[PDB]
Amino acid sequence: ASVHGTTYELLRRQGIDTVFGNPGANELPFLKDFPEDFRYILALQEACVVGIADGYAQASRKPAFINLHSAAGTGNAMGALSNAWNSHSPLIVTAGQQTRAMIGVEALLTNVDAANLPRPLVKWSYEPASAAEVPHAMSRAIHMASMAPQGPVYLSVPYDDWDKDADPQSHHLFDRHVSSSVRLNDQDLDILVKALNSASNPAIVLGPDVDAANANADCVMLAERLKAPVWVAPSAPRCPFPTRHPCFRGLMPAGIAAISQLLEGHDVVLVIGAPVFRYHQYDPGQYLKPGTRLISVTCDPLEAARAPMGDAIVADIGAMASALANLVEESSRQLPTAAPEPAKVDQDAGRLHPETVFDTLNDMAPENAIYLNESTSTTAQMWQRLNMRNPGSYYFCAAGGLGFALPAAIGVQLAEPERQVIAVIGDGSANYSISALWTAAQYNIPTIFVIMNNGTYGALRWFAGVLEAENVPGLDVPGIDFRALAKGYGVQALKADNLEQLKGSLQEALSAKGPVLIEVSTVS
Amino acid sequence: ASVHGTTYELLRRQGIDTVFGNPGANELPFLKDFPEDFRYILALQEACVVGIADGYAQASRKPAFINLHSAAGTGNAMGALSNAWNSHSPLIVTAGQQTRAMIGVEALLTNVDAANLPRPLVKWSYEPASAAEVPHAMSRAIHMASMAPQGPVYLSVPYDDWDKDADPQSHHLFDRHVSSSVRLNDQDLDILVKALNSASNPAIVLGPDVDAANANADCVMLAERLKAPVWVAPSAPRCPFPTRHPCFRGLMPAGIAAISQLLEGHDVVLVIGAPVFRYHQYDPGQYLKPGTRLISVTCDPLEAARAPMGDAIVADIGAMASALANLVEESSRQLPTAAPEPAKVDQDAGRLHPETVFDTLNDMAPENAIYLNESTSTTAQMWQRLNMRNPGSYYFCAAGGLGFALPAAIGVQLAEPERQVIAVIGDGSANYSISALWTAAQYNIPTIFVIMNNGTYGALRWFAGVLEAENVPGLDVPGIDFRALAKGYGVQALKADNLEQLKGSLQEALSAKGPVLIEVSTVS
Amino acid sequence: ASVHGTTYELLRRQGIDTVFGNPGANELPFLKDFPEDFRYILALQEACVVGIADGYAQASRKPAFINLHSAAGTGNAMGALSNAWNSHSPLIVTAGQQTRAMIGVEALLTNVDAANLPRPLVKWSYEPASAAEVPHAMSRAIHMASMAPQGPVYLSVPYDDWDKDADPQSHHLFDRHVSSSVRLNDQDLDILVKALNSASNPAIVLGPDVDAANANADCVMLAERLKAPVWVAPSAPRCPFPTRHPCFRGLMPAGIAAISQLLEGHDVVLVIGAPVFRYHQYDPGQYLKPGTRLISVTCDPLEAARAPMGDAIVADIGAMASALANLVEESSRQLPTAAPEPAKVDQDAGRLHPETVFDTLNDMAPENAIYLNESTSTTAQMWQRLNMRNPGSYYFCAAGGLGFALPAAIGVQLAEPERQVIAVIGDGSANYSISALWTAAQYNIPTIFVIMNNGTYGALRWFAGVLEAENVPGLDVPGIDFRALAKGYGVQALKADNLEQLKGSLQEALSAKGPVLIEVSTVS
Ligand SMILES: Cc1ncc(Cn2c(C)c(CCOP(=O)(O)OP(=O)(O)O)sc2=O)c(N)n1
Ligand SMILES: Cc1ncc(Cn2c(C)c(CCOP(=O)(O)OP(=O)(O)O)sc2=O)c(N)n1
Ligand SMILES: Cc1ncc(Cn2c(C)c(CCOP(=O)(O)OP(=O)(O)O)sc2=O)c(N)n1
Ligand SMILES: [Ca+2]
Ligand SMILES: [Ca+2]
Ligand SMILES: [Ca+2]
Ligand SMILES: [Ca+2]
Ligand SMILES: [Ca+2]
Ligand SMILES: [Ca+2]
Ligand SMILES: [Ca+2]
Ligand SMILES: [Ca+2]
Ligand SMILES: [Ca+2]
Ligand SMILES: [Mg+2]
Repeated sequence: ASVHGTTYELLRRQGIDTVFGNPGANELPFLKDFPEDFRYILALQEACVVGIADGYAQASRKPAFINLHSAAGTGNAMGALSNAWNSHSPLIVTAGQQTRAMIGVEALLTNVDAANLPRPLVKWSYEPASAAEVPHAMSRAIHMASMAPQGPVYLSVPYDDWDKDADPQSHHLFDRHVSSSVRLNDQDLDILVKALNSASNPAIVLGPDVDAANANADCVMLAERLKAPVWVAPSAPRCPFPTRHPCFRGLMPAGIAAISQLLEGHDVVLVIGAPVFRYHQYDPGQYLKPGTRLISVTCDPLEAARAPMGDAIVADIGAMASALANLVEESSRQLPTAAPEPAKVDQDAGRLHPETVFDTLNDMAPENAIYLNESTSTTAQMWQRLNMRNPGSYYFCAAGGLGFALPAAIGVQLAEPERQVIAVIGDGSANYSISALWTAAQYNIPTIFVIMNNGTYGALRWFAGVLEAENVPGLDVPGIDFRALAKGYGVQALKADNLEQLKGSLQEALSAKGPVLIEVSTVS
Repeated sequence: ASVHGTTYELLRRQGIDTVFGNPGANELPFLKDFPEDFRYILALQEACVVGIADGYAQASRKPAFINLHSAAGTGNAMGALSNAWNSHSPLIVTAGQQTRAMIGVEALLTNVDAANLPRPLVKWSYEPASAAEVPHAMSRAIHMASMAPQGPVYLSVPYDDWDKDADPQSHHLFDRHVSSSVRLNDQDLDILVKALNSASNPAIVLGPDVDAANANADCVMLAERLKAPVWVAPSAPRCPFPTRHPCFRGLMPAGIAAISQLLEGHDVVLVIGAPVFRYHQYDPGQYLKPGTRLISVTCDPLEAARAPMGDAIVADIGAMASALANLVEESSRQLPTAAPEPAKVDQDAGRLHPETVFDTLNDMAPENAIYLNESTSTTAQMWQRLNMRNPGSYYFCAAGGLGFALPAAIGVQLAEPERQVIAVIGDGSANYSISALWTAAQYNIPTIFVIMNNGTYGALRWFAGVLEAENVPGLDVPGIDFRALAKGYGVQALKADNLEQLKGSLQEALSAKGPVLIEVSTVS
Repeated sequence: ASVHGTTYELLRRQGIDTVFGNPGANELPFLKDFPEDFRYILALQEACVVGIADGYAQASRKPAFINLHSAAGTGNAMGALSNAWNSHSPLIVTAGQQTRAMIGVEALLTNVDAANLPRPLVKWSYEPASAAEVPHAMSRAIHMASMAPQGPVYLSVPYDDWDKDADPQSHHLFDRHVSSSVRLNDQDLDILVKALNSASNPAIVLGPDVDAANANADCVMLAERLKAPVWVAPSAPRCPFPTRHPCFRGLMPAGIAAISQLLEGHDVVLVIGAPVFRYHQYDPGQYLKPGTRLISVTCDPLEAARAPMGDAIVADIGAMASALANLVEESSRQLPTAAPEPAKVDQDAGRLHPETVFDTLNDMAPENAIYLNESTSTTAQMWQRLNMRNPGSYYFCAAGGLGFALPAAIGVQLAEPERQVIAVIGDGSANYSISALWTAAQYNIPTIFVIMNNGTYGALRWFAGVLEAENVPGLDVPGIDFRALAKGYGVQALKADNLEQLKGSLQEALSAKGPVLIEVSTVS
C-alpha cells in the first residue's frame, strides 16, 4: 500500500470522513484519487476553512480534519487557531510541504521551520522525517487532538511522501482506541462529595467544556440535588445549561471584583469545565471574599495551574459531572426560583434596538435553534433574551477573535442539519471572514446570518469611553452593503430597517430552502 | 513625558507618519490622543492591513508601521507575513497585549507566549519587560526592520505601558542613524570587476532586491557595459529591469534543469539581488552546466548560505550595483538585440484570452502604470506583454501566498499617487483579501482592480495535469458576482464579457476619480 | 559517492580538518572510516568539547567543527554555547539523531524537536528532510557560522543518512566562496572620515570583534593618526589593543553612569567591534553627557539595533578598520602619553595577593604569551598588570558563563603552539569544566593552568556586599585539592603557598614539556 492509501484508511478507521480545505500545489498529491467515501468542503480563504471545521467539530463533539496550503495558508488560519485553542477544539490541521528534494534550497512554497509556524496555538506540531512515518504521525495527530484537554494539532507533509510505499506494520494504527475518560479516585471523590453535601449555600459555575462533553443534563441534576444557583463562567464560548431552568443565573461579569462580590456568601463554589476565570476588563479587588472556598474541575492542567485561588481536580468533564450528579445527596433546601424575563425595551418604528432583535429571534426561532454570537457590544443582552433549552445552542469566539461566527455557523449547520442555526454578527465582525458565505451557498447549508448594522465598532467605542480615551481613530465602518456582499457570494439577502420588516424577513428566512442573510439596521 | 508621547516622538523622528491598523481593546491606549501629524489607515481584516502596509513599504522603499489586535489579529495576518518575509519588506508589526496585571491569569485577549507567535516569519520578535523599555524596544524594531536584509519585525506591548512615565534618556533614541549601505572591499571588488571584464559571454540575473534598492538604472548601465543579456530570477516578486530594453530576456523558468540549460554557454553568470534560485516545479538536473561559473550578490546571509552553487558576496544591493556599474569596462562585443513582441492570440467576439487582456492593458495604460499580479495561471504571458520602463512597476506575492495583490495594490497606490495602479487578480485569488476594497473606497485610493474570471483555480488544474493527478476536489469556484462584491464595499464596478466591453470599461476606469473594479470573463 | 564521503570532502574543501567531539551511538556512522587527513580531539564532557573548539576557533580566526551526541550531549554544551554566541565564535555544532525509522516512536536517543534545542544560542539550527540533503545542509552550516556576524550553528543528522547515496550535484558545494568582507560606501565613508578629522577631542572604544578580525594594528594606526585615547569596551571577551601603547587607557567600567562620565568632554566617540555597551552592574544615569556624539561600527545588526544611543554602521570590522586607518588625517594634536604602571601591592611571606600573581606572570611569561581569565574577582587588576603587545593575547567568557577558560585554554594552545598559554582560573571556576584537563594530558597540549585558590566565590561575596545582602548561602567552596584533581587527569601539578614557591613553580611550568597546573594560595 502507498502512504496515501494507508493514511486515508487510518482516517476512515478513526471516524474521519470530511476534509475542510483550501487546496494548493503541495496538497494535490494528497487530494488526488480522493476517496469516494470522503467529502471535501471548500472554503475560499483559510480563516474560513478553519472556522467552518471548528464549528463542525464543536457541534459534532468529534475531531475535524483540515488541509491547508503550506506556510501562507497555515498563516491565513492562525487567528482561527487562536479561537480553537481557547475552545479546546479537536482540529487536525494538515499542510502540504515542498518535495523533500527542494526543501533545502527553499524553493517557492517551502514551509520553513514548519513545525514552529502555528506555535503557541497547537498542542502538538510536527513534520515527519520520512514518508513511511507519515501514517504514524497522522495517528499521533488524531490522538493528540482528541485526548483531554482537546485542541488543535499541526502536521506538515512533503508532497512526495504520498506516493511512497507505506510500512505494512502501519496497520496496527488503524483501530487504536485511546481514552482519557477519567475521574477522581473514589476516596478523594468521596471527600469532594462530602464537602458539597455539607455546604450551607453552594453555588455552581459552568464553562464551555461542560457543553463540549454534553455534561449539561448531569449538571442540571447536580444543581437540582444541591439546590444551587448556576452561573456561566465569563467570556463564555458555549452555553452549558438551560437558560430558563430555575437555578440559572446567567453570564458572570468578566471582572475580578465583580465575581468575588457575586460569590459573596456562598461557602462552596464548584466550578466545572471553565478556566478560573476568563476575566476581561480590569476590575481589581479580591479573587474571593472571606468565607468562600472554590473547587475547580477542569480537563486542562494549564487551567488548573494558573487559577489564582481554589483547589482543582484535573479530569474528564463528562465522567466527573456524571459521577457527582449521581453521588451527591438531595438537599432539603428550597430549589432556587427562576429569574424573571428581562425588560422589553421601548421600540419605535425606526432602527432596531438589539434587545428587540433578540426578543424577536426568541419569539420566532424553533426551540432547538442554535445561535452564534459575534455582535460584540450586545452579548449581555443576548444572554438574557434567548431561551436555550438544549445543549449545543450557543457559540462565541473563545479567544475573542473576530471572524469565527460566520464560518463556524456554517460548520455547526452542517453538523446539525435538523437544528436551525442563526448567527448574529455585527457589521464590523462580518467582514473578517465574509467569503465563508460562498461555502454556504455552494453546499446549500441553510444557515441564517443576521447582520447587526450600526455602522461602528460599538464595543470599542464603549471601551474607549470606559478609558475616557479620546481621539481614537478607526472606530467607524460606514458604507458596507451587506445585501450586495451576500449577492456576491450567492446567498439570498433581505433587509430589515424596522420591526415590521424584521419580522417579515425572519419569516421568509425561516422558511427558505437555502442560506439567508438579513441586514438589520440597528441603533447607533 | 509618557511612554505614549515618547514613542510617537521616536516614530516621527524616524520618518514614520502612518499607522496601518485594525483596532482592538489592547490597542486603544496606544491609539488614543492620536497625533494630528499621523494618519491612520483602517482595513477590515488583518491580512488586508498587512498587505496594504506591505505594498506601501515596498513602493515607498521605507518602513511601514502596523498595529494589530493581540494574538487573533496577529494570527489573521500571518499569511501576509509569509509574503513579507520573502520580499524583504520592512514592516514594523505591533500588537497590543493585556494589562500586565492580567497576563498571568490569561484573561481574555492575552497573547500567550507572544514573541513566539509570528515566528519564523519575522527577523526579530519581542515583548518588553517593563513600560519604560517600550521606546527602546520600538527603536530596536525600527532598525531591525530597516537594516539589510530588510524584513518584518514584531513587538507586543501591554496596554498599561503607554500611560507610564518614560525614561528621559530615551531621547537618545530619536535621531539614531543606522547604516547597512556597504559594499565589498576594494581589493576583492577589483578581483570581481576583473572577472566580469574577462568574461567572454557574461549573463546577468536580477532579483527583487534590485528594484527595492532602486538599483535598476545602475543595472541597465552594467548590462550595457558588459553587453550582457539580462534575465529576471524565477518566481519574481518585483521587476528589476526595463522590459523592452535590448538586453532584457524575460522571466526565468523556475526549474533546476531549465535554468542550467538557459545559462549554458555563459561563462560567468552574475546574479544580483535574488536567491539562487527560487525554483518552484520539480525539474531535476544540473544546477549549472560545465563551463558556467556563478557569482551572487545578495543582501541576505540566508540566501548566500543556501545557494547550491557559485560564489557569493553579502552586501547592500544599491551600493554594489552602483560600484559595479561604474567600475566595469565597456566591452567591444555587440549589444544584445531586443526581443520581438510576442504573438497576438486569435480573439473572437466572446470570452477574453488572458493574452488579449494584457495586450489591451499595455495599449491603454499610462507608461508609468504599476501592475500587480495575482492571476496565477497567466504570469508568463503577463511578463511578455507589459512594457514596464520604470522601477517599481510590478509586484507579485513573494511567497506565492494569495491575498497579497488586492490589498497591496491599495498600498502601492497610496505610495505612488501619480502612477496608476492596475491589479490583475484571478477570481480565486480575489476572495482571500476581498474586504480590502473597502479601504480603497473609504480613503478614495484610485486603484483599478481587473478580475480575471474563469471560474476555476486554473494554476492548480494545470499542476494537476502535470501530475496526471485525477479526481482532485476543490478546484472550481463558480458563482461569484464580483460586481456585487465591489458594490458591497463601495467600489465602482464594471463588467467586460468581450473585447469591446473590455476597452470601454478600461476607458471608463482610467478616467474615474475613485477605485474601479472590472470583472473580465476570461476563457476557461 | 555516499553522504559520508561527500560530507568529509566538503569539510576538507572548506578548510576543516579537526573534529572536536564526545562520541555516542548516533554519531558512530559519521565517525566510522574517519579520514586519515582529519584529527579527532576527544574531551570527556560536552561543555569541555565546545570550550576547546571555541578557543581553537577564536585563536585561529576560522570555523571549528564539533560532533556531539543527540539531545543530552547538545544539552551538556549549552552553557558553552551561551559564551560562543556572545563572542561571535564560528562553531559548527553537529549532533547525531536516531535512525529515521525510529524517530516517530521516540526511541531512546531521539533528539525530539531537535532544531529547537539550542535556540536562542545559535544563528541557524536545522535537521535535513532527507539523507541526500545532508551535504547541502552542512554547506549552509559552514557558511552561516562564518559570515559576519560570526556565531554558532547547529545541524542534527539521522544516523542512517551517512551511508546513503549522495546527489552528484553536491560537488558544486565544495569550492563555494562566500564573502561578507564589506565596508561603508565611499560617499558615506567620506562623511565619517570628515567627522573624525574635525573632532576636537576624539576617543576610541574597541571591542572583541577587532581582535577577531586581527584589526588591532589598523586600530593602532587609527589611534595614532587621530591622537586619540583608546579604551576597551566593558566586559571584554578579548584584547583589541597593545596594553602599553601610549594611547591605551584600559578596560571601561561596566556601568551606564561610569561610562558617560569617562567619555565626558570627548566630542566624538568612535566605537569599533563592540556592543554599545555590555554593561553589568546597575549604575543608572546618562548614556552620554551633553556634548558627546557616539558612532559605532559593528559587524552585528543586533548590536546596532539595541544600542541606546549613537549612530551605527553595520560592516566587517577588518575592512572598516583598514579603510579608516588609511583615510583619516594625521592630527597636529599631541599624542596621548602612556599610563604609568600600577602600584606594587605590599606582599608578606604568606598567601598571595592576586596583584602579586599578575605582576609575577608579567615578569616571567614570554612576550607572546596568551592569557585566559576566569578569576572573576580580579579582572580589573589583571587588565592593569599584563603587558599584552600582540593580538590574540586575552580571552574571557563572553557571556560571563563559567567553565570556558579551562577548556578554551587548551583549544587556544592547540591553535597557537608557539605561544605559551597561561589560564588564570579561580578555584570556583575551575570545577565547571575540570575534566578538560584530560584532553591537555592526552594530546600533550602544554597549557599552564594557574588556579587562584581563595576558598570562596569571591566576586559573589563582593556583589552581595554591594547589595548589603546578608545571609546568602552557597558562597564558599572549601576543601578542593587541585593538585589531586590534576593528578586524576594526568597533568603535572605544583603548589604555591607564597611568592618564593610561586616563582619556583612558574619557572618549572614554563620549562615543562607538557601541561602544568599550579595551585596558588591567594588571600581571602
Ligand atoms: C481579529 C480581531 N480583530 C480585531 C478585534 C477587535 N474588536 C473589534 C474590532 C470589535 C468591534 C466589532 O464590531 P461589530 O460591528 O461586529 O459589533 P459591535 O458594534 O456590537 O461592537 S470588538 C473587538 O474585540 C478582535 N477582537 N479580533
Ligand atoms: C493562501 C493561499 N492558499 C492557497 C494557495 C494555492 N493556490 C491557488 C488556490 C491557486 C489558484 C488561484 O486561482 P485564480 O483564479 O486566482 O487564478 P488562475 O485561475 O489564473 O490560477 S494558485 C495556488 O498557489 C496559495 N498559493 N495561497
Ligand atoms: C555557569 C555559571 N554559574 C554560575 C555563575 C556565577 N558566578 C560565580 C559562581 C562566580 C564566582 C567564581 O569564583 P572563582 O573562585 O572562580 O573566582 P573569584 O573568587 O575571583 O570570584 S562569578 C559569577 O558570575 C556563572 N557566572 N556561570
Ligand atoms: Ca417574547
Ligand atoms: Ca451530525
Ligand atoms: Ca457594529
Ligand atoms: Ca500593442
Ligand atoms: Ca509617496
Ligand atoms: Ca481563475
Ligand atoms: Ca614588573
Ligand atoms: Ca595554528
Ligand atoms: Ca575563589
Ligand atoms: Mg509561531
